Amino acid sequence: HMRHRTLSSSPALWASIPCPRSELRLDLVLASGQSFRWKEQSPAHWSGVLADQVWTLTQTEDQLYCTVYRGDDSQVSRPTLEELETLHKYFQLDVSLAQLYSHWASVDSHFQRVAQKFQGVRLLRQDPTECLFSFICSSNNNIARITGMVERLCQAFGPRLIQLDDVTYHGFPNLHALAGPEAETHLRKLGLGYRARYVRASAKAILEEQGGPAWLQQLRVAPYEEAHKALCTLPGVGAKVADCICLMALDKPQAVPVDVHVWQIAHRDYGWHPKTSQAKGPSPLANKELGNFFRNLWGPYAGWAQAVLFSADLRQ
Ligand SMILES: Nc1cccc2c1[nH]c(=O)n2C1CCN(C(=O)Nc2ccc(I)cc2)CC1
Ligand code: NI
Repeated sequence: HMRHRTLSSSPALWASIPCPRSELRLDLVLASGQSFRWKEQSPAHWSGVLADQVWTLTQTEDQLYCTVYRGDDSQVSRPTLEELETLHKYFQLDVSLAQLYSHWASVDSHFQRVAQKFQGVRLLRQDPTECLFSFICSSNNNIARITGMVERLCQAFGPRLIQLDDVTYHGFPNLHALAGPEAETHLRKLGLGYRARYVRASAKAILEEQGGPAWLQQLRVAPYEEAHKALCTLPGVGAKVADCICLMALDKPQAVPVDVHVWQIAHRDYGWHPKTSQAKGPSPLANKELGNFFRNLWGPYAGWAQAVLFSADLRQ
């Protein structure tokens, strides 16, 4: 019934934020394996759900145009002031990425090369619950398959928001919905495989063993290492997933998620080998060392630097 907006179709319903193309490139951020809930439904127009609302986003060289759909039978309108703050906090636009790029570039000749082509790759500030279960789905997986699992999971367990064209939009489920006695069998049917068990188990564990979503907010204000250790107690959450969550939803910019992907980049592009550890391949000790290598090199925003390289390694 209702349709996806463009800036040509319905220009009245949009609103802008002053945002240069060097501070943010939507096409390099919204599909770089941070969030799996954004799609280019028409050229230059990314649509996705954030906090029980759908948005479409597009941009010029110096402005970020955005528009909101409220879903329930309401009078359609432009984004409000508070809704623009949500979007401003989502992209973390307070932090100057240009100054960070040059700071990382000053000690990293490799980054300097990559930073020519790949500007405006920033870290999203995601909801902790959405980020946790999305990255439980990420193990031994690719962006396409992960995007499917999360889409189907939200349709099955999450509250419906709105339909635009054929695409039906659902908010991320609360933890109680994922923790129920049928959730594993349903999630296995939806294609998650072994990951189905960890999704149910972690939902159940955060509720009973940690006391619901308030715990994740406690980890936002806890120090990096306390949070990482706490998350590692959850079913299907190891060092790499714990770090993905720390970096992307618990405001820990120094967190460097380490698995085979940065291993390849570290070795091929930095000549890195584990010195202190004996074994030449990946291991818990070696992965930890590689995280410290990048923090030591880039500084306390080391995770954001990693995203730039990842975003470059995904584009050919
Ligand atoms: N070649 C390559 C290189 C890096 C990621 C890749 C690939 N290929 C691929 O399918 N992915 C996925 C892998 C799992 N994943 C991910 O790790 N996202 C994530 C983690 C940390 C940060 I900083 C930023 C993104 C979701 C994206
Ligand atoms: Ni070598």
